[PDB]
Amino acid sequence: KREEYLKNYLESYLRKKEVSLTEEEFNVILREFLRFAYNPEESGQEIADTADGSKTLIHKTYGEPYHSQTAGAIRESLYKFVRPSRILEKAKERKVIRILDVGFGLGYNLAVALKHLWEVNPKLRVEIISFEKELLKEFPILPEPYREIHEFLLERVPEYEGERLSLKVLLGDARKRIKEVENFKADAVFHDAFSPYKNPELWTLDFLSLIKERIDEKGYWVSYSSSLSVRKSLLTLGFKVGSSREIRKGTVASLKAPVPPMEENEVRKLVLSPFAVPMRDEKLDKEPLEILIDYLLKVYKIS
Ligand SMILES: C[S@@+](CC[C@H](N)C(=O)[O-])C[C@H]1O[C@@H](n2cnc3c(N)ncnc32)[C@H](O)[C@@H]1O
Repeated sequence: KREEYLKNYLESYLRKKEVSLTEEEFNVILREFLRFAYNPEESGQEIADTADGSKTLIHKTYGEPYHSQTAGAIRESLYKFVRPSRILEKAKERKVIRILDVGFGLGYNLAVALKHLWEVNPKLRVEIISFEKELLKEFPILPEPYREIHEFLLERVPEYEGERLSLKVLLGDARKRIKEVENFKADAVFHDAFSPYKNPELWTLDFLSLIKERIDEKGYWVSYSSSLSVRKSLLTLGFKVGSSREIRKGTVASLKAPVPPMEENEVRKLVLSPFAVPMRDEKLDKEPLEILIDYLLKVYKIS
């Protein structure tokens, strides 16, 4: 049972950590940990419908869709990650576009981007590096008009070099694999992990920093997420942080390019909230549950 496992885990971690808290403090951390954590006992994926008619899977461990059912998967790729990134604009002028892709998933963002990028300029050479700890063998295929392009990408996984296209999806943990990427400054980072409470390793200040080294200054970092913790971390690293919407808003970041701007209530929350904390993996070797626990401890000023 998840509850049982999680409580043990927490109790166990606190002892290792040698933290001291009140009972009230303990109760509260546990209550939130139980509510925000994922399902470590589960694994596998389940097929599901999406509003725009594309398919997605639900990941049983994370308890989340690869893509938002409410938006539709193509629509999310397009409006949360492709457009806001601005690669399509850059494309007409440019001869190369580089994308850093965080979480290969079913390959939707990449496929959606490539269709547009190529429509805009057929001759563009595209460099993609992606990170995927759990590559799949069966993928739901995108409906037309993205089916051709999707299958084309899938054929080329995981390593491909071509006139137009360079692809590397590096299997394993991104935290490990990222250090290998050198001499790459991305035009776009598509940061598409499962949600931060769910998938904590990929949203720490520490990981984001590694991402930072790999982004062109005028490049854009995009995610569906508007997590306060994530935004606060981006600000810490020097990004300009902004919002994208197709109501739930996303985040757009750049070190030096312009970003659309958040809105008054967004700023307020960011200033006001207890939850506007970074999240922390300093060695980058931490267990995901742990990263979450550490966060709750900070948030609740047990620390
Ligand atoms: C939101 S999904 C991917 C959706 C995908 N971007 C798409 O466009 O179709 C999250 C992906 O991140 C991967 N992931 C989660 N944690 C990871 C880690 N530490 N390292 C690498 N990949 C991870 C998951 O296995 C999953 O493939």
